[PDB]
Amino acid sequence: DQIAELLVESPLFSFNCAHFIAFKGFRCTLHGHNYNVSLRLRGNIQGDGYVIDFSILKEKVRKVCKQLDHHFILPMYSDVLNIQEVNDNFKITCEDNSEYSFPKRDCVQIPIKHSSTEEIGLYILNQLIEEIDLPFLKTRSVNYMEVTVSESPSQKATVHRNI
Amino acid sequence: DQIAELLVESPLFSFNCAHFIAFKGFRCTLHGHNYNVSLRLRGNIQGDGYVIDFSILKEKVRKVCKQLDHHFILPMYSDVLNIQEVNDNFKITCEDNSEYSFPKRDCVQIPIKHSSTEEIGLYILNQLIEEIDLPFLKTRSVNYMEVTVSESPSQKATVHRNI
Amino acid sequence: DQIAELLVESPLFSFNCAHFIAFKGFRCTLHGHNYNVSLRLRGNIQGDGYVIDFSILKEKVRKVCKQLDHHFILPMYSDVLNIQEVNDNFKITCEDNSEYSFPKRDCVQIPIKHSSTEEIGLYILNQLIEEIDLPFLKTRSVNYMEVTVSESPSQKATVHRNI
Amino acid sequence: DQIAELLVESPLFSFNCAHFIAFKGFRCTLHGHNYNVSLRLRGNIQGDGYVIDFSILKEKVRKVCKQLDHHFILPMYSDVLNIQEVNDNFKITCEDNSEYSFPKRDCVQIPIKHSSTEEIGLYILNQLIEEIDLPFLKTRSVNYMEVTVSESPSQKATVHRNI
Amino acid sequence: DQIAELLVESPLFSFNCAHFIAFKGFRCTLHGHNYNVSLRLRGNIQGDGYVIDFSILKEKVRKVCKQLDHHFILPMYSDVLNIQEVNDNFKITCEDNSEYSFPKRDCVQIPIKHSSTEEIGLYILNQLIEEIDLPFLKTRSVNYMEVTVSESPSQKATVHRNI
Amino acid sequence: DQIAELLVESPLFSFNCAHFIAFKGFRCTLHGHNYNVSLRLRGNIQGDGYVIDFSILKEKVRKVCKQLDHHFILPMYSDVLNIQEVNDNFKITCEDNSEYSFPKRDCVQIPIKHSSTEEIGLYILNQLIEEIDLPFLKTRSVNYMEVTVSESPSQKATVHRNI
Ligand SMILES: Nc1nc2nccnc2c(=O)[nH]1
Ligand SMILES: Nc1nc2nccnc2c(=O)[nH]1
Ligand SMILES: Nc1nc2nccnc2c(=O)[nH]1
Ligand SMILES: Nc1nc2nccnc2c(=O)[nH]1
Ligand SMILES: Nc1nc2nccnc2c(=O)[nH]1
Ligand SMILES: Nc1nc2nccnc2c(=O)[nH]1
Ligand SMILES: [Zn+2]
Ligand SMILES: [Zn+2]
Ligand SMILES: [Zn+2]
Ligand SMILES: [Zn+2]
Ligand SMILES: [Zn+2]
Ligand SMILES: [Zn+2]
Repeated sequence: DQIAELLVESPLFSFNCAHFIAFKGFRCTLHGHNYNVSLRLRGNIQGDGYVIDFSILKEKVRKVCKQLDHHFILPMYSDVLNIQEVNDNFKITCEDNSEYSFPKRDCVQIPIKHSSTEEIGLYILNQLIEEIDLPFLKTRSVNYMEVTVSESPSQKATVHRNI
Repeated sequence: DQIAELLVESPLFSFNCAHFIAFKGFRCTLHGHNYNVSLRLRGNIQGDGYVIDFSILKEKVRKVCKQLDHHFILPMYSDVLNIQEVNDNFKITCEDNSEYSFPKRDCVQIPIKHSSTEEIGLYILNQLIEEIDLPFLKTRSVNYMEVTVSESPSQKATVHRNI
Repeated sequence: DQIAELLVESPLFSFNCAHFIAFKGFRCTLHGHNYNVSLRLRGNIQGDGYVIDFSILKEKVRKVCKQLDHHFILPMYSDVLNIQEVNDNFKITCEDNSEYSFPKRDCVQIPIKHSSTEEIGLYILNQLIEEIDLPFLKTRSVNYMEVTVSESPSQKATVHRNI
Repeated sequence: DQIAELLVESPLFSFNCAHFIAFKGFRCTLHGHNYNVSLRLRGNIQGDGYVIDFSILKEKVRKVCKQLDHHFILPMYSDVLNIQEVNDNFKITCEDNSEYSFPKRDCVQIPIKHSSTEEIGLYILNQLIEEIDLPFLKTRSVNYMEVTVSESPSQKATVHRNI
Repeated sequence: DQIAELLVESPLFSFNCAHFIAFKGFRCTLHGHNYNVSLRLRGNIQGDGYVIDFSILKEKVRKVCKQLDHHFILPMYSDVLNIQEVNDNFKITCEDNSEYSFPKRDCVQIPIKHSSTEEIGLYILNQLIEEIDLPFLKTRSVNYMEVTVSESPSQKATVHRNI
Repeated sequence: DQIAELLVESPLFSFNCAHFIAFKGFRCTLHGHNYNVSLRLRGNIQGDGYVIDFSILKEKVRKVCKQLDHHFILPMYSDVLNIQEVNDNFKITCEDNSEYSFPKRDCVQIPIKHSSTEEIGLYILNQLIEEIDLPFLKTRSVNYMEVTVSESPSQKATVHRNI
């Protein structure tokens, strides 16, 4: 067989989100980004001439991005935020006693500790593998999946999993 | 004399901000963008060989961007937001009764009606002309100033003023 | 009022097509391109804070592109091609007696003389104005529409209409 | 010694071709692309200060691209196309009985099964190594050659060989 | 008739040159740039379907660039440089008594006062019109020629002539 | 733990320098480039949610670039240049007896043999590790550092060190 590595990357694989960084002894102000996601994978070229169809990769990256897009990204497991449910809002209180409140529907609660590029990348990697489907990946011989997330064109984090 | 048109554009001329769109009968969710600003100008080439030094354009675009960067962009003159001062926060209430609250220091209050690309462009154009200095522009023979603001690589608004 | 100029441009505004150039005393070989379309317009900023919503521009550029995408572009009005209907194919004969045949369904017949970037740009401009809708443009105060078509990143043609 | 990895990539390393995808139970329509080729290699920095001269890499990528450019890409080993020689044309018949005919001189017959990005990448990799010359590569200490082919900016396949 | 505007722009339209800025009361250090040139023109679409063939524009931009490429750019008409011919070198003395010497063959003497982007743009515009040929432009109905020169991706000057 | 790989890359990580290539039996003319530097690193995501803060990477890449920027790059260890100190200049004599002279302050003397992209990359890699600080990198768990240097957008060299 012949190994090939596929890359899909596009201005469409975007989610335009608000967030703020907080960790021990530090809190940044609320702001936002046009995050962008690329996906790279490795498998053998199949009898149909593809490792896996690009169209499916594009469909599923778009799907995951679309869930995050146009929301405030809210970590679930942060040790430095107090996240309160107040009526139909999340009220967030930082260690410096700064306070924020957002409609719950404007927020996407993600099982991460920090809304950093790195942790968001790991989350997306796990979601992309679920959406494309792990058994389906293995039928295509895919053995490696890698996600790059950029928070702006100049700063990216890349994570992978051997499958 | 010889007319020349200068363009300065860069990933540095950025402000990474949160905002949300609201106008009559419409409210989007809180989200964010890596806004980018380019500046174009026209004047005659001076005896020193420049219309105006690129370094000054870069310094001042960076300065204006830096004031907006890492904040929630809050319009001052919106007819569809109720903006309340609560302790050290701005509490914002929309026509659909959605409610937000942010530390005032996380917000940049801008004399616009909507945090649209177009209105933000007009605001930046006016600020850039103040920062570079209008009399200084006229000493360099500059007669045209134009700002492009992008909210993402695929959507830009451009405004100008004849001076 | 305040004039603003909007630009929408994206790798999505694409149509990946085959074509070949033929004009008097010249015929190139069959080949293809990832054509890309940008749209620029001018109007006044409306009470909602937009000249016109970017989402509608993106929707309609995508629509026009999608009709052309994945087809052979066939001119209707060429003076140097003999275009024959043979069963469910178009058979095309050039002045040098070169012959081609394609399934009609693989072809998009366009009311142009040459599949040049310039003529394709004029065709798209006319189609985009129909799709977005001319009366709707005038309600938004749009007075200028301009299309750029690229046949590769290094060669573009731009056409406009005052409306 | 010191390992270095060289990358050459450029809008010039292009071939603007028509093709169509066909494999069992599937046929797309005729269309085209601005394919782009990048080359990456690894060797030790030589006493002249280069792993290998960039100019030679650029010359040979251009050469291989130029053979494919402005042609229909025709696979030789497809199990789902019937490729007939008719006078000075290739007549191609698909499993759904769709029929195409092209002048042979407009076609480039390539020893692949599918005109997919992956198979085209393997073909180019093999050709680039022949053109630059394998013994010449080994005199420069090059031990790794890798080709990326893009069919559009958003979809790429990458193949390599250890030499 | 139909007006169209053509743009050609490419990483190939490059000249990698050394220069330094000097004007009254100012001298920068010797350094260099990958200058890039784009050309924009306006004419009517001709009976062959082109305003003018892109290939000719590309050929001639490459030609002009190639004359400047890999040289020190030496102004002829500077009021602040003393340019001496010493054996087979140019010895250049600045107002601060700084001194440089280069082989004449490493230098390209250009009829400008300052090696600024603006003056280099005017020079290239004049050369491009000579190379493509003014009478030939008028046979194609071209009435406007415009050159953009960038000294780096973030700083460009644009000059034009109505013809 | 979770491995992540960070990339920082930007038009700001630039140094606009003059240089010329000389090695045995070869000398190019004086010219220049907008060199660009990217940095890639690998470590584990720390309890603060970062492998290492992007801001520190950006600060230090800028610092190293800034030392080289706006100078002639002068190798220290070339076997084919005769480098003489003459008053406040370096006079450089090549094997073909070509002669150059530059103010010492316009030159940056770098401990390399050739001003090639590869050797400049190794030098920058070593400097970046010193500037960010090796012990500080190891506190962040960083185990891999990699620098890419481009002399123009189309030609790059990449070097790394396991730490
Ligand atoms: N490593 C890293 N650094 C950062 N610095 C500032 C903002 N975000 C980030 C981020 O998400 N990751
Ligand atoms: N015209 C325009 N349209 C938009 N659509 C969605 C979000 N923002 C915008 C915006 O800022 N301007
Ligand atoms: N002006 C122009 N020139 C061209 N040259 C070659 C191929 N296509 C074209 C084209 O579409 N337009
Ligand atoms: N993997 C892969 N997928 C594709 N999907 C559509 C068209 N071409 C392709 C192609 O060439 N490769
Ligand atoms: N306007 C202008 N400004 C500059 N600043 C620094 C270096 N070059 C330039 C230049 O060429 N033009
Ligand atoms: N490999 C390599 N080749 C080159 N060719 C020309 C100029 N510089 C270079 C260079 O710096 N590296
Ligand atoms: Zn952020
Ligand atoms: Zn928005
Ligand atoms: Zn073509
Ligand atoms: Zn295709
Ligand atoms: Zn310079
Ligand atoms: Zn060089």
